[PDB]
Amino acid sequence: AGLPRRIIKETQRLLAEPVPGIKAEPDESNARYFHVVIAGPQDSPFEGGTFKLELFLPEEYPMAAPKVRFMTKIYHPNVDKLGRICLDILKDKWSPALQIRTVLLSIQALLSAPNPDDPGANDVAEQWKTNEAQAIETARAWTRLYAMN
Amino acid sequence: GVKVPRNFRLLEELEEGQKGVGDGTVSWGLEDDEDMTLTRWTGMIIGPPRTNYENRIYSLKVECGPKYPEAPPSVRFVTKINMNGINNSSGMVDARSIPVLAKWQNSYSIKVVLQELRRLMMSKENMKLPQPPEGQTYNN
Repeated sequence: AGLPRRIIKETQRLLAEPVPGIKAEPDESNARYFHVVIAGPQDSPFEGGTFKLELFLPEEYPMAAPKVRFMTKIYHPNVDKLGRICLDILKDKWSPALQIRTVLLSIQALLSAPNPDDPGANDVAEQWKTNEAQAIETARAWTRLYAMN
Repeated sequence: GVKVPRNFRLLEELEEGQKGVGDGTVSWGLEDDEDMTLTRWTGMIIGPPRTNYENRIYSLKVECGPKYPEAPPSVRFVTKINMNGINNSSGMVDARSIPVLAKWQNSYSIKVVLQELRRLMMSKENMKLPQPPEGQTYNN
């Protein structure tokens, strides 16, 4: 009468075997909705910060990709002003074999190694491409401003 | 019965707003393009032909609270309008007087609210109301 085995499995394994640097907790009303916190990756301009993310498992999951969005403001060429994430596996390259765990560490990997050259990157990409040193300092500035509380 | 969480529903509405619907006589978008809470929206209604609202563009503010879309949004006109159910001094839309709001269902949306207000502009009791001068707006 409830959730598919896979979702039950992934949910319970999220809380039993947490990803390093990532907290992921169920919403109090919606069993397909999760509140995630990603630590800024070591040696990145986000290091020391913590970033809120939200994750939703659609009806058609795992045929359909999970929906994921940042809820902490972040300076990154592949995350827009509304927190939306440009990442292959969230759209074109999604396949059912991928777990939530894989998406989450991949997002972490994106923080660790931004792709300013991506066809879908925002206006922040231009800074990253041309004045990378300044852009990295600005990412660190925004980490101080928005991701330390 | 799988519920799409508020934030994800609003993202759907954002994309649909950008794509537009129907004949474009209503439209909506985020008031602040950096508002990650997706709370405050701008609504637009073209006044319908053969009413006193005709050839006027109405701007609205639509507030999607923490319980949206389980709960209806709050709505107010910025552009001044004389219409049943709209407070003629402040522009606020009285939910009890607008059926889509008074009888809100979680399948509804900003689009639906705007289309309903446009339909109600065509009602016998509204279509003949004398209007304030074009271009005037309420305070606050």
